[PDB]
Amino acid sequence: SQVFGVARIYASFNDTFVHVTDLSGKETIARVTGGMKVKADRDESSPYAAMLAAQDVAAKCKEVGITAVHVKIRATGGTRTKTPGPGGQAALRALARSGLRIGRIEDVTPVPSDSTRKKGGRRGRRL
Amino acid sequence: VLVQDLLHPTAASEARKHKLKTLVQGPRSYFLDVKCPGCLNITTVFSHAQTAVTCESCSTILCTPTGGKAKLSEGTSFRRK
Amino acid sequence: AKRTKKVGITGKYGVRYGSSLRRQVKKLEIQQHARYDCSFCGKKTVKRGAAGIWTCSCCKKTVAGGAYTVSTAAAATVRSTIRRLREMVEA
Amino acid sequence: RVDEVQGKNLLTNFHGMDFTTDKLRSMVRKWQTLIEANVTVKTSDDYVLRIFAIAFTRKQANQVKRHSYAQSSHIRAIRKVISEILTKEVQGSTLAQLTSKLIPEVINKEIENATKDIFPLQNIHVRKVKLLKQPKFDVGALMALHG
Amino acid sequence: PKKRASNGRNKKGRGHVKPVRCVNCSKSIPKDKAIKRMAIRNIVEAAAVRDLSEASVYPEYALPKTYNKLHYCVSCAIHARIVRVRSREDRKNRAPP
Amino acid sequence: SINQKLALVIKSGKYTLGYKSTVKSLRQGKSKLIIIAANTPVLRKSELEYYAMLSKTKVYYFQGGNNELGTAVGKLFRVGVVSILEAGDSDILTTLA
Amino acid sequence: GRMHSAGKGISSSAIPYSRNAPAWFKLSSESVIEQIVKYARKGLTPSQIGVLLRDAHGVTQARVITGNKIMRILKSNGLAPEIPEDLYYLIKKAVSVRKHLERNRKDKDAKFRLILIESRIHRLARYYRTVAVLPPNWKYESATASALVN
Amino acid sequence: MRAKWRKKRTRRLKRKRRKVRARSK
Amino acid sequence: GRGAPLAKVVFRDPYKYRLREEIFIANEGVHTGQFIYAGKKASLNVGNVLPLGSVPEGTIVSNVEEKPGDRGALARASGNYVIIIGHNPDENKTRVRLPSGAKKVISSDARGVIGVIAGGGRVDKPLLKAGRAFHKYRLKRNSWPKTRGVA
RNA sequence: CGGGGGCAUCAGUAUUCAAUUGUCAGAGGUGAAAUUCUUGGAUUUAUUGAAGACUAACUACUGCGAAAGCAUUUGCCAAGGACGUUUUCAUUAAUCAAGAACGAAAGUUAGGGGAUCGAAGAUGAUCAGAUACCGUCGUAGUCUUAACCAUAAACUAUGCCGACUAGGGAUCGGGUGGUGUUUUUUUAAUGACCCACUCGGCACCUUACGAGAAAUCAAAGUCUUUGGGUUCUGGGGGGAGUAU
Repeated sequence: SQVFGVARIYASFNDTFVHVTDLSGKETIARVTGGMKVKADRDESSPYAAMLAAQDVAAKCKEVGITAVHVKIRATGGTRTKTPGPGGQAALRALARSGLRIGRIEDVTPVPSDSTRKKGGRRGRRL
Repeated sequence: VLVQDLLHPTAASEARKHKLKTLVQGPRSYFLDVKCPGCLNITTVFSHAQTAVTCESCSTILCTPTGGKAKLSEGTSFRRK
Repeated sequence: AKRTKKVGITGKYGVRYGSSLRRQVKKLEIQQHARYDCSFCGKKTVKRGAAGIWTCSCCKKTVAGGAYTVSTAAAATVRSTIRRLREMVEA
Repeated sequence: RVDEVQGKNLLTNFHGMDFTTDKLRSMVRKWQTLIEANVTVKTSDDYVLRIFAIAFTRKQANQVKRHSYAQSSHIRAIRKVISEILTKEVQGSTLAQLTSKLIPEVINKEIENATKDIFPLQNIHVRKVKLLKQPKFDVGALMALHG
Repeated sequence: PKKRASNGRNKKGRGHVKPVRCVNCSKSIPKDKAIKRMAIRNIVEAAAVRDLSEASVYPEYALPKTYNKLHYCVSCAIHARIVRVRSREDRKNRAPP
Repeated sequence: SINQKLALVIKSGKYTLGYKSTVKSLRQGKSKLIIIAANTPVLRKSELEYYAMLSKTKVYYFQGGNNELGTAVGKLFRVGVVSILEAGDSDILTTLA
Repeated sequence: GRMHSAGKGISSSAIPYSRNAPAWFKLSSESVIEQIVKYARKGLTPSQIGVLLRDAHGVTQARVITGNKIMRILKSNGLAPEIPEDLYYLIKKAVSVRKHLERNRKDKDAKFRLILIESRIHRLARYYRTVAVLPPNWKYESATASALVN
Repeated sequence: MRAKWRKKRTRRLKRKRRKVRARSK
Repeated sequence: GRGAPLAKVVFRDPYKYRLREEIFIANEGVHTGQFIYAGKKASLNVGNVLPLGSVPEGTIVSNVEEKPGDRGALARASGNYVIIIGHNPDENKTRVRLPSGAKKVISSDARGVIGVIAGGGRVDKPLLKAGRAFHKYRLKRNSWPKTRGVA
């Protein structure tokens, strides 16, 4: 009844990327990130900017022809936080309130079998 | 406690202690005579044998060694003597 | 007696050439002038004749090898690589 | 992966299986032993593929003590059994039949029916299978799976 | 003098434990010393679940979760998490809440 | 082990070491068993297998060179083949050896 | 205990009280001495002989049924070895670790263990020299030991 | 001052007094 | 003039009753009296010269041809070797890694002898003398005493 | 039985780079910024590849090792403790000047490797200044092979061996017992578990008889009611681990 995409929300700290793609993952529609909706450089990660970005992404997705979406929330991962940023929740809700349909949500943070040295020194990023 | 007979300890308190830590030390192991029902004669196997003791005429098995007591190999008949 | 303290074979160079240069020579001139075990007859008779050439006295087999030792560290792991790679073929 | 396209109808073939990370992550609970075993192996038609497995020890339902770890030779025994079962079930006929094994998950049943004489071993899965060599394109063998 | 019988933490019988990194500041702290808490939370917060389960085919479908184990250092766990500072007699307790 | 079995034949049996005494005991039908070292030349090993099959003698191959075959017979020289003339009370004849 | 470890393990045989009889015991001292000699022909140390008499026949201690321990029965019948059994097995262990260490020179653990084994050997050899079951200036040398074992 | 920075300073003193005394051997 | 040893290898002429002696570069490990198997269907032993299409990836060969038939071009000084890192079986080619680290795709019918070339580790010994550099370049060419151009 | 050691092998994502793809204005980074990268489409997405390092979760008041230390698979090689033991020898032992093996990290010498982080260095801010913290880039180093070095808050700031003294329940390894549970094939059999005991470990909890200047301590007790054996060290603070 629908036609699906995959939503690929990557909400770190310092930013939130929405961008939906085709079900293949190759062809992307509707990229808009979270720091394109504010220019204050601290509120790039804030959930209001994530709501505005997800609203624009849902507008372009509803225009192109994608009426349902398969979200994959992501954090930075690797040797980074492996915790999603503040704008990952709101963007998800702002992707579901808009009129886009939601299926099969999961979490795709890249997590090592642990690996290369984490940045910050041995005494740490102390300040 | 504070008064007890350390020279005549109860047998239930002595059957549980380590074989070196009883009043006079003595082994908790034994011997046993085994006959395999194919042959006729009996042989005297230690309880903690450590070797594959085979029967005298038909050399097959009577006990395979283990961590502690030997395991008699399921077709046997044994008497502790 | 013990004739020299640390120069060993390189005391033929005397006082010249720099001590760290006579130390690297002493590491290899001990190796190239030593007798090694023959693989074939099991005797300790293999002596170098020229760089990379190692001849055994009795059974007279000449084996090619490293310039200062019979088997270099590189070519030993090569022989066990090709040993490993060959048994992936017959299996 | 998408193999052949016939006029607004792009046909595919099996390219791999993997768990979702919430399922794989919820099984790794503390106070028990995790067991991993993988085999890199060929099939009937030459799909060379690495197929994984996971297992976890559990409590017997009369067990009082907190954890029930294995004993590190039970782990080696279970890994041996798992690998032998996997390299038995692969080099049967090809990944058509291997996916028709993986969908009803008969492999887990064989694992728990063989390792139960070693250790209790809850929550057994196959957890991944990844392709690392495809034999050839073979369009007829492809369209045998598209009626 | 000694402030704890188990000095930093939980190394009796080893000599060396391999260190992990703090998740906040990346200070390298030993794995037994660190401070370790498993965060187990949904990918949706308690307000969003209604509007999300409205907005789904496959009715409510999982409520799928998120799991990660956070290792803090002694500094950054005191600075936020598990701190207050316990009295000398309340220090010896080990029940979580 | 096999080296335990050889150590009893040296001390309680009859044997000959070396090549020229071994093929003599093949020619007399006096050999029971010959143990050839690993690093023997292949031509010497080929005739020692040929001298055995003319006498229906069993050949055992040692798992080591001539330096460590002479060790197992308890001697400070290197032997290339040892020929068991007489099993004593040892059991090399009745084992896989 | 454990002169070369830190273990305090008490695991030993608790010899019974009675210095006589198995009165469930069969055939007398001549036959078990004959069995001892027969096993000692086969290249068995007195430890292995005593094990094999204990489990296969029922022979509790050879010092109980026969008159002496098994080394006197071996030695009085012309069968006792050139070096005693425990020194022999220690030298055997040192030979095996030295073969491993010529194979695996990168192993420092085998180096430390070999020093412990040879330091055990020298204490046993000093004892056996003092009690004079070994000749004086008998010296365990690490080169000829591989033949001295076999 | 911190005892290992007096220790490092002392090693810098000894490295100087080994140098000035080497000029007059 | 060369650091590596050379090996006279005699072969039987397939078309005439005579013997043909070729002069290979001695790979490390070969000994006089060894049988050397040259050809397509030969075995992966040290000393046997095989085409590169018939060896697995990771095989360490030396004296490897560039064009199939030019009788030995690459990895040919002492100690050196190439690594077959991969095959492209269609348009049949083989990616190898040269001793300078430069990767090179060459034909899968080009041959090479398994193993590394003997005499290796030669340049780890200092010459120590102008006499040893004299006698080194005495049998190669004429460029020993090269006065600096600034003087 | 164990993450004890050595050598080979195998795997896993991640990181970094590269190849092609897709789409379009930012992306990083922070307390906040700036340097930086961005129609040369950066960031983001998908497919594939290479490289080196690491071995997450499981992972604990849990294991092994003389300590340093040791966590993917498999094979080989030798080793080890505990337990079991009606096996053997029969004082062979305990502790140790001198002497010897091993000894984190950093460092040094010569190859290899060089992904990541990163002393130095260069930069952007901060600041009164900032030769710092925070941001970016990055050399030696990190990794390995052969050889040095011989130090750490190398800590349990508690020598080693032996004996005795107190109550408890957990746990790891071994063993013994049970007309106990589980796995059905039909009863079995093994494994896992349960109960009781037992040695041997890493520990813990409550008391205090006892000790202590106290904190605290089942040893730091069995000491003015002072003696089990033995080794090393100290004698107000500096000067000073300095000079020679």
